[PDB]
Amino acid sequence: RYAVASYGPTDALTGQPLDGKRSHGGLRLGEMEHWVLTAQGAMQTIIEKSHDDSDGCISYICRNCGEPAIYNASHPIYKCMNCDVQADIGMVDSRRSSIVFQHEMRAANVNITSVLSPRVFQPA
Amino acid sequence: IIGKVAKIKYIDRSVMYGFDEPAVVDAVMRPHGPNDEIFGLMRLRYERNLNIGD
Amino acid sequence: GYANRKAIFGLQSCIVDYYRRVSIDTRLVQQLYGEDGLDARQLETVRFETIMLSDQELEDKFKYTGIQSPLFEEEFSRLKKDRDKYRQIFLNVENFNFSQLLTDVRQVPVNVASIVKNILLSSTSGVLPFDEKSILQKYAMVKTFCKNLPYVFINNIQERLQTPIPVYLKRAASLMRMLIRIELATVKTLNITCEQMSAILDLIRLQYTQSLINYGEAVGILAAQSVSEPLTQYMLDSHHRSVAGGTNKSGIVRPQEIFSAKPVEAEQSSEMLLRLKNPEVETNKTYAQE
Amino acid sequence: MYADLMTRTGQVTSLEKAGLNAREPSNVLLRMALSSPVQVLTDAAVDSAVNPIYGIAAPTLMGSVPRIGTMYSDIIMDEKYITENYKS
Amino acid sequence: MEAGYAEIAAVQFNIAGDNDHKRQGVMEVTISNLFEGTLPAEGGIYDARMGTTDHHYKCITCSHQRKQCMGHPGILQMHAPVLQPLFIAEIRRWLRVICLNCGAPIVDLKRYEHLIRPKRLIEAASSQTEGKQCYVCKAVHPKIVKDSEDYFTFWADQQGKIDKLYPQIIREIFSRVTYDTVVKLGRSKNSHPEKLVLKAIQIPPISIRPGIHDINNVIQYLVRKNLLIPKDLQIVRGQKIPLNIDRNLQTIQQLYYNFLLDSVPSIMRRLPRKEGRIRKSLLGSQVWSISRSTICGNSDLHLDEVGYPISFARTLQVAETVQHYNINRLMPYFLNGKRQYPGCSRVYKQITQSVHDIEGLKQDFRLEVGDILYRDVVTGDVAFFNRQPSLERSSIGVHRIVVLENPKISTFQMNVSACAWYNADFDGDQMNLWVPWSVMSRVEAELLCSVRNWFISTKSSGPVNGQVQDSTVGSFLLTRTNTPMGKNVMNKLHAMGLFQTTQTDPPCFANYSPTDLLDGKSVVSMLLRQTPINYQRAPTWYSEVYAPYMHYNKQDISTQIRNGELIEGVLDKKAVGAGSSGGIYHLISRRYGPQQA
Amino acid sequence: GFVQASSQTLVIIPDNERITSNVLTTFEATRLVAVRAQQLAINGSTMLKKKYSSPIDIAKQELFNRKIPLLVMRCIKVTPEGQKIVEIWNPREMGIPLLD
Amino acid sequence: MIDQKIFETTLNIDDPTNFCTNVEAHLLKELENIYVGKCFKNSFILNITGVIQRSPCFIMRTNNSGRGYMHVRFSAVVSYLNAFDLIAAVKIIKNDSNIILGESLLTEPVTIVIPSSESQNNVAEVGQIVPVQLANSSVYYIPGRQQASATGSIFIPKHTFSVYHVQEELTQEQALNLTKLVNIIEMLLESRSKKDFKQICFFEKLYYTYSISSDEILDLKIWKGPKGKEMSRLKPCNVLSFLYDALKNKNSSLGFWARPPNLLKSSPLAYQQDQNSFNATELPIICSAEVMFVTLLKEIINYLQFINDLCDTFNNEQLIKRHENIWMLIEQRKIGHDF
Ligand SMILES: [Mg+2]
Ligand SMILES: [Zn+2]
Ligand SMILES: [Zn+2]
Repeated sequence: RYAVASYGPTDALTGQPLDGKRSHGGLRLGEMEHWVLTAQGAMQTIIEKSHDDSDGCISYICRNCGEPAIYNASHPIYKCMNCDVQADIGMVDSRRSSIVFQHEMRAANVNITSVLSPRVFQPA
Repeated sequence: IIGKVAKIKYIDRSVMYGFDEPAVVDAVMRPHGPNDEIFGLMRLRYERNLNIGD
Repeated sequence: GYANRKAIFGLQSCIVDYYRRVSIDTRLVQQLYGEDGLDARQLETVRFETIMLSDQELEDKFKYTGIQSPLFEEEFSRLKKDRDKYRQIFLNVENFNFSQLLTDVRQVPVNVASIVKNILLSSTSGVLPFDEKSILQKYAMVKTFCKNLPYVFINNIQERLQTPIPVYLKRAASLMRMLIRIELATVKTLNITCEQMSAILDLIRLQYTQSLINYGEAVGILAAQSVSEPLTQYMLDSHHRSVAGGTNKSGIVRPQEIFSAKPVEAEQSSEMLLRLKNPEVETNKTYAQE
Repeated sequence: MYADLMTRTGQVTSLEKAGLNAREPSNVLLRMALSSPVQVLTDAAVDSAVNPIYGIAAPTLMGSVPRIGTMYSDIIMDEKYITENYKS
Repeated sequence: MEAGYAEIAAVQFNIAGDNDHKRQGVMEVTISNLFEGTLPAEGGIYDARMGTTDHHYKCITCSHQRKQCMGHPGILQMHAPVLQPLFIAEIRRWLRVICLNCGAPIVDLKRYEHLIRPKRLIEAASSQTEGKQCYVCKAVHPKIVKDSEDYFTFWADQQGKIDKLYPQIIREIFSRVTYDTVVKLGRSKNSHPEKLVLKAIQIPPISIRPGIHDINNVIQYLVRKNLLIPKDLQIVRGQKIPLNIDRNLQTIQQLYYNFLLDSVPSIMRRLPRKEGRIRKSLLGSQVWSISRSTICGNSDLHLDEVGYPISFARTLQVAETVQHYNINRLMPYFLNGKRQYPGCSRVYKQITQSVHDIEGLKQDFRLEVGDILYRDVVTGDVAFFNRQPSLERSSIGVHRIVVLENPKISTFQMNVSACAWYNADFDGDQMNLWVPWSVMSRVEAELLCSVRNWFISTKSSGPVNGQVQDSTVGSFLLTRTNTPMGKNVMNKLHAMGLFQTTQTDPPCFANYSPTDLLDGKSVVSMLLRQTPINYQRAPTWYSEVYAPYMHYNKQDISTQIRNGELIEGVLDKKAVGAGSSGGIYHLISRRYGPQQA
Repeated sequence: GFVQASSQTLVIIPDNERITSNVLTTFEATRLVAVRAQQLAINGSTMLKKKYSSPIDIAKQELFNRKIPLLVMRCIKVTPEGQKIVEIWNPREMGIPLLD
Repeated sequence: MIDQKIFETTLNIDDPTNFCTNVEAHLLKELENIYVGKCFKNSFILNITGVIQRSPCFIMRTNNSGRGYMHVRFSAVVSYLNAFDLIAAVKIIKNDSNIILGESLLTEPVTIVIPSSESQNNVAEVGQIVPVQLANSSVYYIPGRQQASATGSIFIPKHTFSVYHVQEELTQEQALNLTKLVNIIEMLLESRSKKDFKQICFFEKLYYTYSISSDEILDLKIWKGPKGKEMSRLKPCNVLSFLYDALKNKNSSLGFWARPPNLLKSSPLAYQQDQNSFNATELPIICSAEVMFVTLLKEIINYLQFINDLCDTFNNEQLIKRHENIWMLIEQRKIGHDF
């Protein structure tokens, strides 16, 4: 038997709980669990478990160049080291292991550019 | 269950009993390893009757 | 697990859109989900009574002769056309299969027969007197209901406006149109008042709306789960199946031949069913054996 | 659902990585998740592949949630109702 | 300045050259030293401008702590140009198409116009180009042979004359290719071959390589041996080079190849398999607030209920936001704390924006509108119930929690008729359970994922649940016409005793003397009157196989129910069994709902 | 290049030309109730008459009594000329699925 | 300068129910609290004039917060600072050997850091208010900052000028476009005319390239120029009247235009000739009427704003004497009448 917590030891790389009862970490909602939850349409449960309980975080992407931006509400930093004067930063909901995945792709000399969903406005 | 401090003033490299069912300390010894260095050996016992789920 | 993961990654992008179509981000996979637009959890097996009947038993049971109006000649004529079209389609399906026999039993969203039975049970009235005005009226209500039936797939705004219906949505209401004309025939609704007809028609439309597939349902994941699950019992067998060359049906060899789209040269259990031309040769077994 | 997917392009495609590349070539993230990311990633960078975010695998690899089920439709605030019935 | 809400609509992939690395890099790695005392050395491979991995210091670049910093890449300027490990094959194609002396194309561009863009270069390179002569500079194109001793070195074979195409030579060969040649060969303007040679490589952010990992040794060796190569080195085609320089150049390039593609520690080795990045971290997740235990049978629980041990109920919590409409309900949870059940563990105070334990709670503390109370799990809460492998979409279902107050019970308990949803049994199966604490997930749990929604199979369009093994033979015995001791009847006291556990509203037995005898079909009818259905099928009991050798009672082989009245026949697998299409509970579902069934 | 996609204009189909159903899907009703329950957990300001001790019951009763201050937007198409054709539906005028 | 600019943004809304009770008022308040007084999209926002276009309040879809968001297209009063512009009110805060940091006062907040050379630290002192000249593209609008970071130089009036050879006519639509600059110059002149004569006289005496004595520099109503022995046989013309007459199409605009330092920079006068008889040290640039007219019009606006900022900086003469070191530095950089 095992029940842990809303908190505990996490992995330094992925930011996710450690594996199993031995590490005093969490339990895995694996690939097949997400298939079942998607088949049920339960997307708020996926956000609760895969994002709020595993490693969900905030990512900042500059609108004009699609590259990761640097934002900090306290100690105000609103900057982007690709245009540096036209920065238009939006916050997108992500996971740490996904940002690690994108940094690893760029480490292999593959440029990852995120095209944000465009603004939409009522007519006139 | 085992107190262990490393000197740099000290860093607490201790071992905590991380189990949801309590135990009783059954045997403690400090034997000498292959490199003639002391290590701590602890034996913990659990009184296990049959119960639901066994 | 190997077949489950490959089936899910190939199908998970299939999602129901606001037209009840299945598409991959824009690209149609189905014009209508399941070709009927229904959820698989909202189906009932129901028998269609006219399928097996002959031309005389059909005219004995369903042709109404109480009123000598040309409407009931047309009502029965639509029963034969539905009967003939059902036979033609599913006899053809019997042709291009090994052992897929025709049936007079379908899975439908609404059991029209049980709805009529329940209301007849709760009716204070018993046998109604012959009211020719109401018999003609109930016929018009049912005929209008079937004509407006495909609007279940659009909305009540277009039903009020009577805008044109897409052809593929007329076809999706064909089994329910067919069933309603059998179970709400004049010979079967003589003890039903016009107020009780409105209750029946309103109940059918409500239960038909409740059986439609939801917008944005991951129906490709649903299919992969439903088709991969029986493969476990398929694999639990295969010491009950042939393993010889030319008839290898062990493990998951035939499923892999289908899902990998393997060419005919890579098929280990291929078969074919040849039907004789001459009917006299057909009955004789020595003719078939030679 | 199997047959309509496997025949939507006019040819019978498989449930292997070859059929996925035939049906959804530009979905690099879905194709990376299936079989072999390094090979799929190498061709995507060389071909300058644009990957629109749809389905389940592409949003998941990007750290997002699929627009499916309860997230298929957008909810907006009813301004004309709140002003006439609520107060600050 | 706030960052507005946004979503990623598309992702585009490109080859990263040197301008990309110089723009995106936040610092330049110049020294091979690791640490200055306790803090990372400025300019080293652990420089804090690339991110933080300790709790002591922040990231210099974004001024965040370890949890909120996603890392920032750095730059390492190579003294000698290097080839990109991931696109070596691509480089080969470009060396087989264009002229090495002028950069003009050799093959006929318009010959390959009828091909599609992603295949023009491949097909033009597949053709024979050795021995041809350029139409501009009039040069003979040699054979571009690939060295078999490594994955990156290329030789030029001009009729037996041997040259080694060093990365700088390849760079100068590629820099003469015009954009028109690139476009006519199918590639985009972003895929110019000049990008295929790196003079400045990207040092990945420290968030990728915590533990300041054997990948840091590869980077350290790469930086340390890069300094050996003279900064003013130049290579010309046909030039002789020393042995120490050649050993240094090959080892630097081998290290960079093994930094990215070693056995494909390397960057790309993290991706592929089931234990890799994509499948273990992205498509799955380790989560918090989840429990696992062996499952056990319990016939007193409803089908949509799960028995939950009290010890687990005081570990998993539900988040309650304090408002005016629930301040009175949540107060008893708050008072109990961790000293009595049902209590609470933590409170989130919206004033100071922090979480406080309930045993470290101040004297003047009180719940305020906007606080979040984390209370214990109580009976009636919803929980997701999961058995692996999750093969159907009923493999995860939402049950109502019944908390087991007995402290000596560690099992998840459920009704045996609920096992059909999970393909479970009680030989030692373990199941997962997590309780939704979020309001949005709690609404979704009870409106979408409740197990009444999977009473009818999605796969087969039939009922999943029913009687299994004890209420199947038990229903037969109850509705059987004759017992070995005469008619199958029971007195008023024993008929009343059948309903004393059903947890429904008891029927009325007032019109019964104590000596009155009730048969089993009358008692069953007293329960089916609430959901009157119609049923008429032969039971499983009647088999033509058994008919010659046993005498069937004619009242047992014809099961008929009329408006909830069991007129005759026995109830067994055909009528009441799990998975029985057209059965009693399939008919009750079709008329009264799957929760009524 | 121009990474930033151009802004879109929201084209609302007139109410008499809507093609989607007037009945809420179970997904849409669940989303409406979840969103409204979270809003009530933020504010608590409701026009519901009866008292309920949890945000979820207030949200369900508001949906059932046709008092929910939300609108459903069904995105029909994104035109490559910049238009975003959608349909706006009022859940207070819609059919409500079997949420039991 | 000041201008009208249109910005697009996305606002987060923590309380959508309360926010939607008064959408326009709440949107204005949030936009003013977020964007007023900062640098954003290569500009500096002063006031939020209005909201041209907005979206409905969408509910956030990728988290369980229940929070809303809205796309807003609004109009703002911005202040873009061009190259070689003239700021005439800056307070030196720091004077070190490395760099000299001052902050502008009369203009919208600009911090000017002069790269300190070996001839500056011995002159400038803390508390002194001096005019500065800007440089090319060095007005970096770092997003989220309260001011503009820009390099600057102590504005010693030059002795050079440029010659534009106009080969095209300034048609009606371009004249209507430049009518806004005409009106801006008219407003600047009417703001100049409200003062006491002495301060304009003294600041123009300081910042005129040459030395002119005993009240011969300014006729406010007619602008007849300085009456020094008729240096040129042609009277300098009016740019304003020339544009007003090109509106009615009575004049041609071809030929060689120049404004040598002998002219008053703030006055609408300029030199137009049918032959390249200008005594400049650079090659005349061939261009159309639009380029030349924009250049000279904006130069007139810049110098009128410069003189008005000098006027509004100092009203008493005690501060004039307290900064007299800069006065002597500018005075020595003049030329006598040895011509
Ligand atoms: Mg088992
Ligand atoms: Zn940017
Ligand atoms: Zn950082």
